[PDB]
Amino acid sequence: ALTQPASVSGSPGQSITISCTGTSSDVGGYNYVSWYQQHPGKAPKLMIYDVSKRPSGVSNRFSGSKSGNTASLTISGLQSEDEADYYCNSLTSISTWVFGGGTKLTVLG
Amino acid sequence: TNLCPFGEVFNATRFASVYAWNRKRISNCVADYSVLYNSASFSTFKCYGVSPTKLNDLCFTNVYADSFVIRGDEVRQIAPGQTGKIADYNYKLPDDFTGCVIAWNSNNLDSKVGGNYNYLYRLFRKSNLKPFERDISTEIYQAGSTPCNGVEGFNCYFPLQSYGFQPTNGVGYQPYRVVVLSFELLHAPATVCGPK
Amino acid sequence: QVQLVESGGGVVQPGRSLRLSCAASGFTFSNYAMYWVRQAPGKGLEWVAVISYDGSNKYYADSVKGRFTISRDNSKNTLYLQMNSLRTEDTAVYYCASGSDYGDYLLVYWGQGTLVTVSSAS
DNA sequence: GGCGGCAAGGGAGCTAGTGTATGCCCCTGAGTTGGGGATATCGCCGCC
DNA sequence: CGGTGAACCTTACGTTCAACTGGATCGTGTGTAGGTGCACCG
Ligand SMILES: *[C@@H]1O[C@H](CO)[C@@H](O)[C@H](O)[C@H]1NC(C)=O
Repeated sequence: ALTQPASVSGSPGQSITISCTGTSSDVGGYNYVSWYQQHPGKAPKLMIYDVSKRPSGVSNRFSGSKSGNTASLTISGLQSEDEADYYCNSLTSISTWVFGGGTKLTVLG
Repeated sequence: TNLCPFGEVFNATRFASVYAWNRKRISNCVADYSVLYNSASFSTFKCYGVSPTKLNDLCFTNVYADSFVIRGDEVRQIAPGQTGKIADYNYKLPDDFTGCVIAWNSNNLDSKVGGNYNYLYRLFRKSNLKPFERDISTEIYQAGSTPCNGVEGFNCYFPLQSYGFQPTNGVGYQPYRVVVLSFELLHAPATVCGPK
Repeated sequence: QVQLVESGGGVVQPGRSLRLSCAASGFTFSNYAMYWVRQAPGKGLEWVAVISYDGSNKYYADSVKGRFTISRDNSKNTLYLQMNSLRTEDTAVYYCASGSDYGDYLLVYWGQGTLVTVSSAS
């Protein structure tokens, strides 16, 4: 599987970064990562399409990036309503769709 | 005077297989290539027989837009005087080509999981292809000196082979949508030029 | 909009069969590859199975290899997952993802998904 | 108040609507979408 | 739901005088799964 921080915290307004890493096969060789946001008790829905892109209708603040073997999400001016789980996906060789794991975002309320 | 229907070609839902490349006539419009950009990351836009910088200051009797799909390592074969499976069996361009080609990656949109069998290319043919010729017959192509009376099997293969597009293919093995505009001009009124 | 509804299934005894059906509408079902993705209660996601756009090729996660069977029928526009030889650890909520236009290697629509509980109790 | 030095006289970047140099895709090609090098006019400030 | 058996160009490269000599090794470098399944005790 992939490795992600257990939890990430941040006050509203600033920039928050969430990074996930895997071997070369998962993301280091294939630039097919794509991150999903799952709210509590809700169906996960795509947030970052492809390595760095966004499906129509999602917030412009989210921005994905790739640094060599790692893939990161950057959130600008995150609000309280952005509190939810975030998973980083990746297409590896011979199919085998690995998943990020778990990453929770909280606001200092 | 109206904009050329470049959307109907570039935005088309599905492109025909290379062995059955489409051909749409475009005329009585203005070619505004400015809007053509910002539509996927184009991989090739190279023109022969006409300087692109002055493309907006000249027009022709008509233009033919032929669309198809091919793998990246194959796109280099779409050019005059080239050789290769596509160049000799599927799509052949004359040495005096008056027009030019456009190619853009379509991996995200045209590479199904497990193999996209909707696209076929002719892998076997008795003889090369004349310029701008279409072949769609699926007769069994015998290779040896043993006639097979049109039955697939040993030494008698099906001429067409399906492209096995997959997301995990190579960087250049992914599908590439290609649109070739052949500018044809004769002693007839001009049809398709953009702003002066 | 695009809808995807899971038939679901109540608590079942370990090692018993179970058929889950995802019915889709609002888009060309027969042109994209569906996925089944499980989520254990309180845990992260985990890809389970995927089926090609015509059913020719099916891929399973190693954890469920040789036990599950994913199929689909485009006549009535439905997708099926047959579960055999269940295990207690297998309880989870199942999502029927689509992989819509501009991406087939990725999961997009993520219908509501049902719940399946595998416990030996009444 | 005039002189000499200044991310500057030649380095690097690309993204089409369009300006003067952190710009111009200028000029087109390995086809994987991009290569190096073209006229500097320059303009504005610390110092003794 | 597995053991055989015979295949079918099998599908996915890493390339150009060619073809299968008619072997799974065979010129230059291939390689394999399902099943078509019909009793089992179930
Ligand atoms: C093709 O579709 C894209 C995205 O849907 C759109 O932005 C573009 O304008 C279309 N093509 C043309 C030539 O307008």
